[PDB]
Amino acid sequence: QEFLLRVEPQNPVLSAGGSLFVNCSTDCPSSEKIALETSLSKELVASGMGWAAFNLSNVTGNSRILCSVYCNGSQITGSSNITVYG
Amino acid sequence: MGNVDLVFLFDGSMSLQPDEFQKILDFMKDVMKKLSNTSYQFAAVQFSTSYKTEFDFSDYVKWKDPDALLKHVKHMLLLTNTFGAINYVATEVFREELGARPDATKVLIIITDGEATDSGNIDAAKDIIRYIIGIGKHFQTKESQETLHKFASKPASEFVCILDTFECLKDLFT
Ligand SMILES: *[C@@H]1O[C@H](CO)[C@@H](O)[C@H](O)[C@H]1NC(C)=O
Ligand SMILES: *[C@@H]1O[C@H](CO)[C@@H](O)[C@H](O)[C@H]1NC(C)=O
Ligand SMILES: [Mg+2]
Repeated sequence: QEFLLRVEPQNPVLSAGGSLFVNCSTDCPSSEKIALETSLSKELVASGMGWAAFNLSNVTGNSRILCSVYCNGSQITGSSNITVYG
Repeated sequence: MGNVDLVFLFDGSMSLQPDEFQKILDFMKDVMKKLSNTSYQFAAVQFSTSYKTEFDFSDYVKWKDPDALLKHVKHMLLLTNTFGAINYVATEVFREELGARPDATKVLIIITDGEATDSGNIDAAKDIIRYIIGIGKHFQTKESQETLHKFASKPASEFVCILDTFECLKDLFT
């Protein structure tokens, strides 16, 4: 019925500007269509039951990401604010 | 040329950078300025997780000023529920109560990077001519191209193009 969509890592603070592995997962039974909303270059690198992992490249600045998935026909979302320092 | 009721359905999702969103706003204003004093009347809807009619056909007839009509727009910065967005336009925007003309040809200009966080179908908009105007780094991805083909009218060569040159829209003037 009501489940949460976890975004790992949560509110990460990194430097430079290389890549980051983000995993969006949920324990919702028979979840449907996990998607990552971001302005950063992304590539789906792995997936399983209830989760999808993406590799975000060219992270030169702070950027907020959102993940979504349908749980019991309803859309739920998770967020993560990426902070970059120089 | 008969009457044309055209709706700009523009992407306000987080996947488009602030500068890209501003380019979308400027693009809609420019296209409307070139179509002023014609058989065209407009409405604009911003879509992300939810949908917002920024101005309707009656607003256009009263103001006839694209800059004024879109000045208030605030970037939603959420998801990209395009399927629901197209359905919202089909049933909630193309309405006589909002200034739509029953006799007019219905046109939809969808400005987006082509990604979609939702699903379903757009059978409700089967009688609406749909153009896709691409912008954003995600537009040229395999995922986006496969997704946008489900929204654009056919053939894709005639209805899909990029925001910078908008070549596919020049037929709207002939
Ligand atoms: C992603 O997270 C889920 C849930 O914790 C886990 O089962 C899965 O192994 C993770 N996948 C990756 C690539 O880390
Ligand atoms: C920062 O990220 C968290 C997710 O953990 C989100 O709830 C919060 O709204 C974000 N802060 C901002 C930018 O409003
Ligand atoms: Mg998006």
